[PDB]
Amino acid sequence: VKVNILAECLKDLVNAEKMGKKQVLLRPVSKVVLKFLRIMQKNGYIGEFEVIDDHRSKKVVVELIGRINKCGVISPRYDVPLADFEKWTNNILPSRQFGNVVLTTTYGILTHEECRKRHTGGKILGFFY
Amino acid sequence: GVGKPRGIRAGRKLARHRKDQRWADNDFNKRLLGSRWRNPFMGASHAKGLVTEKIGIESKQPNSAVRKCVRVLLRKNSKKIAAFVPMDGCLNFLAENDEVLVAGLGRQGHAVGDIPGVRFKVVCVKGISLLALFKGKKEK
Amino acid sequence: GRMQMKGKGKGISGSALPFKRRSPKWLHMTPSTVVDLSVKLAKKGLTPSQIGVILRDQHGIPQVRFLTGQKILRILKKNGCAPQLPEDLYFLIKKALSIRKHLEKNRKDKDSKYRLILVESRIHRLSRYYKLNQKLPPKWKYNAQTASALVQ
RNA sequence: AUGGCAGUCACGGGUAACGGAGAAUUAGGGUUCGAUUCCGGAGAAGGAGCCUGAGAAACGGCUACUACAACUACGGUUCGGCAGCAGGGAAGAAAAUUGGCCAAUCCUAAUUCAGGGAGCCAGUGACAAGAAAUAGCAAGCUGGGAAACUUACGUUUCUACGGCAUUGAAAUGAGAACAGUGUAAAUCUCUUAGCGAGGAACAAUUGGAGGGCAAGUCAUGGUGCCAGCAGCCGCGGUAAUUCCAGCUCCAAUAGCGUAUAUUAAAGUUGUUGCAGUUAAAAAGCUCGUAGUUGAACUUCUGUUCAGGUUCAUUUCGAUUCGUCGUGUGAAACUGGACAUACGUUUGCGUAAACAUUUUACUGUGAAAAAAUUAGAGUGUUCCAGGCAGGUUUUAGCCCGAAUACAUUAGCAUGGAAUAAUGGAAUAGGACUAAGUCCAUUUUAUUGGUUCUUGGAUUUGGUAAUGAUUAAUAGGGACAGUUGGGGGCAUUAGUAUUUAAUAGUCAGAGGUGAAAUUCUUGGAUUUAUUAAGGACUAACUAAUGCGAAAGCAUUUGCCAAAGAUGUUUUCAUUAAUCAAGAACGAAAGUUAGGGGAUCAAAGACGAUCAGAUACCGUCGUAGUCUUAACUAUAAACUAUACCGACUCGGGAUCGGCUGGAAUAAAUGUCCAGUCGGCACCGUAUGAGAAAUCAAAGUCUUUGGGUUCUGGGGGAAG
RNA sequence: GGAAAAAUAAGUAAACCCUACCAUUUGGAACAACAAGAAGUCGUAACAAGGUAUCUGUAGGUGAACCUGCAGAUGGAUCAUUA
Ligand SMILES: [Mg+2]
Ligand SMILES: [Mg+2]
Ligand SMILES: [Mg+2]
Ligand SMILES: [Mg+2]
Ligand SMILES: [Mg+2]
Ligand SMILES: [Mg+2]
Ligand SMILES: [Mg+2]
Ligand SMILES: [Mg+2]
Ligand SMILES: [Mg+2]
Ligand SMILES: [Mg+2]
Ligand SMILES: [Mg+2]
Ligand SMILES: [Mg+2]
Ligand SMILES: [Mg+2]
Ligand SMILES: [Mg+2]
Ligand SMILES: [Mg+2]
Ligand SMILES: [Mg+2]
Ligand SMILES: [Mg+2]
Ligand SMILES: [Mg+2]
Ligand SMILES: [Mg+2]
Ligand SMILES: [Mg+2]
Ligand SMILES: [Mg+2]
Ligand SMILES: [Mg+2]
Ligand SMILES: [Mg+2]
Ligand SMILES: [Mg+2]
Ligand SMILES: [Mg+2]
Ligand SMILES: [Mg+2]
Ligand SMILES: [Mg+2]
Ligand SMILES: [Mg+2]
Ligand SMILES: [Mg+2]
Ligand SMILES: [Mg+2]
Ligand SMILES: [Mg+2]
Ligand SMILES: [Mg+2]
Ligand SMILES: [Mg+2]
Ligand SMILES: [Mg+2]
Ligand SMILES: [Mg+2]
Repeated sequence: VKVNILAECLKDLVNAEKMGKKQVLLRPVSKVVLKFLRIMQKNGYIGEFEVIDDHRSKKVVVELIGRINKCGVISPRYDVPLADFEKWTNNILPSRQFGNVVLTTTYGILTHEECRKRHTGGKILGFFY
Repeated sequence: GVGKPRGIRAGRKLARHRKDQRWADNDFNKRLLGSRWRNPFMGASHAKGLVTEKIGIESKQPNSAVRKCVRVLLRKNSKKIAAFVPMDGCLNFLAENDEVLVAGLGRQGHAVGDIPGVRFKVVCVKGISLLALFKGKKEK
Repeated sequence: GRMQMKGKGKGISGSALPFKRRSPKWLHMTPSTVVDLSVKLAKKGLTPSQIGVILRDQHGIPQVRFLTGQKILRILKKNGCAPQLPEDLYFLIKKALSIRKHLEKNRKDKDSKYRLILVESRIHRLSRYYKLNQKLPPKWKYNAQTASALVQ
């Protein structure tokens, strides 16, 4: 039974980066998966990606180079007040020097950094480094 | 998988599950039901008692010697207790029916070394220390 | 995947809708004519599904909703011929009853007793749905004796 | 009247439980305590009951009882109630003086002046905390280092530093005192005269030298598995690195051992974060309610303006020990603006009203107890800490007593994501016009008409009238199949046992040998039949079906099932699962049947030292069957279920799709593919390994959900 | 008119009995273990094909381990023979 489409797509992704694969077919997909990809791409990890419209959910091909050391989802999507940021960046990320924890906020989906600059927080999605 | 719920409404099941499994941890168990209070010391650190018997106890294998001991009647409990008498010829500092101060052997309820099953040691005789007496600081 | 078969139930039976949503080019039937045929078939006491099959094999109508815009049941509803109890539940109860029938006579048949348990299980499980979604009267229950007189 | 509460744990137990403020530990998350300074609450030996008051169930008030304390001339009495202070007794392992004052702090009162075991002062005080002596500097003799020189040793220096049962005087507190400070007085401190240091004194201990664990490479003495050591491993039995001692050395050090509870160690309670094939651990198996968990779609986007905030630097500058200004572009914003585009309408960027379905969540803010804690300022001689201080401008002046934190729930307000929930599918739903009712503030008042307004209702008109896909999700329909799935009937087949009818004879059985057995009443043996219970051989396989247990003869009937095939239908209907249910080998139980084979018990033979065993001859219950119970197995892949994703290769069972050959088909072969059971290679994936294509995608630790384990025994 | 004793009715209700229980301790006739150790006794069940392969469920027997019946598991002493 499918729970958490972000989780499917993220794990399948990491797997293919790990196998040295040059691209990934990703199915099925959501807004959140595409915004997460738009985020990783904007941030330098994945490359160009293409969305495929089958009349239903969708498919997504992702050009990867190789950068991603890991990209995960956290489930459940916990509540992350601004106070708790320290915790999550220390627990999840490889080092202070890089890597992101992505969150949903009422201001939208953000690098935890974008959250300090937007001064908000509260819903954790996943991470990549 | 992991056989363990992850979900944000899962809180009580998680915490209850621990409140259960916690019982398999021994120190928790022994703590939680009074176990301490029922032991011959009644939870206490030391105890005073009377000496019923001076008794030799043959050591566990592979050691041979005669461990000098005493059976004491604890004044608080009126329980009978088998206690070891430390160092050398200290069994002599003891007379039958004295007041005696007794403590654990350091395993908290269990016997140490070659003395089988004996969980306690002698500390004071009448009022004085076995140490004080041994080194001959005071006299009985 | 297949419901209530744990361990190995899991496989894919076919249907795959083509990409073109527009009705096919070779098809000359007006949506109205289609609604006529489908209602004739309906009044003859057919199932929305059985109607679908008939239209597809015999009549060269691949997907009725891509022609009309209305799915088959909705058409039946508007045009007033309605299958009072949903075809869905209808068959499940027909079945549970055929099992009742065979089982009253062979009382030593254990597999069929277990199969019955499964089918009734599904029936209740469907009842809840059709009830919360207002497709079934709120006090409606499946019992042996109640459902046996229930149009099945 | 028949309700109220309960798996979202009621009700009831337990607490060596008064609740907080807080305390000990703490990478983070936690764990464990809070009798005890502050705030609540409760009680005055136990219960109850009162008086009087503004306030009391008071208890340093009364009445009674239960249990006690003090007097008694015995008849009576008590201003009899330590969980106030001090002090006794008792209990215990465990805790101080029957002291001095109202000077300070505050309280009470007819009150400036009186009272106060509140409080303060002193005593006891290795609870606990802070600072800190137990010796310092040289000489001379040296160890050593180092250079240089000297070719081999001598000399000269000592940014090394050491060492002296030797010499030298200086330095100073512990001690002890005149005085002065301080006090209600007394003590102590602080300041200080006269005094107070050369060696067993003005002398530190408590634990240790095998490992963990710092320290013996004592040819040390004693003891010889004794006495004893040892948290654990172990040491000791005549050469002890472990006992008893001596020397030396080590570790903490005015402290240091030991016992017990608790904290880290513990990823050995795991949310972060553990394990469950074989180390303890997946429930025999399905259904399923609570619970937990849930597929994708909706103002995407582009263009322009401004404000900062960042960035970069072949733009520069100014000055300076680095900021500032400025470029220019580049970002993510934030906010305007137009684009079918986060709203009307009104009064002066801000209010309201209207409209926007609710919330979780998140950002602010209000409300917030001090002491704590974090922390600014400040030299209590440092420091613990305190809340003070700093200055000759002195009938003064300067400056402080911050700030953060204050979790949950209430409150206020900003919010676009995410998550839940909503809205128009029997629609007068929405807007608008025109009617009908029911109310209706104002028009100083009641009455009719009206007006407004605000509800309901009828009908025309306007609008794009209103139903997202259709999950390689799930349910259902249907079509050709497939199966040792199930239930009824049927039906065969030899076989064992027995009988009949024929034959023939002396031995059959059984064993390692044998003996019990059977045999002339003719066994074993042979032929033909028949009876009666079981059982389905061979084909039979790393093949099939069933939820598991389990299921194998023919045919007929009855209901059921997967996979495949679908340009069929429904449209989230699903996953897992405490409750609660259906099954569930064998053995066993109850009531009837049946009884051929085997066959627990039993009877015997043999074997053996003994066999109450393995072997043999018998044989009951059982084995089979109806109705019922029973619920268990190494019920085993010792491997939970749903879902993704990660290698390669043939083959196999069931569908389907093409293609090819023939003797033209329910058969072959070939190539696809979906689903099964597996196998063979291989992993730069996993593991303690055996091994594992899952037992992989795990410290780079989180897809969903039940269950189980926490050293061994005791003990299922 | 005020008012003490004494009485009165209903209530608050301490204490003491009887019935039936719960909690925390505790006395106790009679039963009565378990773990550890080794130079006691009888035999040798298990480890090797432990000399009858073990082991699970069950049932019966029985100085003692154990033995036997039925169904099961290799954790087996077999990953394996149609002609
Ligand atoms: Mg422990
Ligand atoms: Mg200790
Ligand atoms: Mg030992
Ligand atoms: Mg000493
Ligand atoms: Mg599937
Ligand atoms: Mg507490
Ligand atoms: Mg108080
Ligand atoms: Mg209050
Ligand atoms: Mg007192
Ligand atoms: Mg006074
Ligand atoms: Mg004092
Ligand atoms: Mg101190
Ligand atoms: Mg003086
Ligand atoms: Mg001296
Ligand atoms: Mg010692
Ligand atoms: Mg020696
Ligand atoms: Mg020594
Ligand atoms: Mg085992
Ligand atoms: Mg969703
Ligand atoms: Mg607009
Ligand atoms: Mg026959
Ligand atoms: Mg027969
Ligand atoms: Mg077959
Ligand atoms: Mg019978
Ligand atoms: Mg013989
Ligand atoms: Mg026989
Ligand atoms: Mg073909
Ligand atoms: Mg592991
Ligand atoms: Mg490896
Ligand atoms: Mg393999
Ligand atoms: Mg994990
Ligand atoms: Mg009683
Ligand atoms: Mg024993
Ligand atoms: Mg023995
Ligand atoms: Mg038995």
